[PDB]
Amino acid sequence: QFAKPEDAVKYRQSALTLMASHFGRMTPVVKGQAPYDAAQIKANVEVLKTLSALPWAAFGPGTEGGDARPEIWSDAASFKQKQQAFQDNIVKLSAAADAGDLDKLRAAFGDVGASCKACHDAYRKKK
Amino acid sequence: QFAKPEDAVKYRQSALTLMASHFGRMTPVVKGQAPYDAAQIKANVEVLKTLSALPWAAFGPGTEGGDARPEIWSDAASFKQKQQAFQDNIVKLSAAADAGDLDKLRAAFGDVGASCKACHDAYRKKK
Ligand code: HEC
Ligand code: HEC
Repeated sequence: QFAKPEDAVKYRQSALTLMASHFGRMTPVVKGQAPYDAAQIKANVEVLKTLSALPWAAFGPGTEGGDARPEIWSDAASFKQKQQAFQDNIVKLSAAADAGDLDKLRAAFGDVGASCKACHDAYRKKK
Repeated sequence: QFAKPEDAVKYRQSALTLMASHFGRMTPVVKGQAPYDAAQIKANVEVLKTLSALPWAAFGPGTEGGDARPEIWSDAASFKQKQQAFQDNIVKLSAAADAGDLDKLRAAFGDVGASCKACHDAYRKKK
């Protein structure tokens, strides 16, 4: 869906920015600094589920650019494993949110965040 | 969910960029220049449905910035009507996509695009 590589870059950056807002806005809830409304979090995690599937199709071959390491492209199976571990962690977060369980939510949230960081450290250029 | 107004601006710009990609990527299909796969379009419109609900909460009071006209804020009921007409046009597009009907899809797509343009012309600063 991208006319030029720059368009894929802009899409994935926007997707990741959203995904990041929908993940990070739950930090006060997971920490107890904001109240836990199970329905609110269920709905937000559904949004996050949708968003978390979107970035990956915008790293199609030859779309080097942005802060993406070339290592994404030449190690496709392995990048795919990082992506797929992250979404299976998102599945677990959805299960916790759907269950309405703050303890399970906190644990699952931590696992997701670790998976964000794992891909970051391997595949996101240093600033 | 935004620490500063700039964060709301960046969120809504990213949301709108996505929404725009998920809408615009269907143009070749609606024009017949690309094949029509009813399941593909159903799935894409579902993504668009999710995305099309997201920008509006990131124009919360005092979040003037970006290309948003101040007119969004002082005319809240009316901006809300433009937003709500646009999503009711998205509901119609979902119905067309779920029906698997290229004629209904084309008509509904045109209506959505008109609603994008209506809000654009009223509420998006001139470049
Ligand atoms: C888990 C919920 C997260 C969160 C919070 C973020 N990511 Fe990543 N990310 C990855 C790569 C390769 C990039 C660079 C993309 C490019 O510039 O071409 C990024 C970038 C980001 C950003 C910045 C986006 C921007 O506006 O420029 C942010 C805020 C971000 N990420 C947050 C790679 C991955 C992954 C590889 C499989 C995974 C998993 C994640 N990111 C997960 C997350
Ligand atoms: C219907 C599917 C669309 C499409 C394709 C786009 N919009 Fe809009 N839009 C609105 C406002 C106020 C802005 C400015 C936001 C800001 O800068 O603070 C925008 C911006 C955009 C963009 C640019 C985003 C960016 O990356 O900077 C794009 C690509 C875009 N729009 C496409 C306002 C509205 C509406 C008011 C109710 C509606 C409806 C739409 N936009 C619909 C669409």
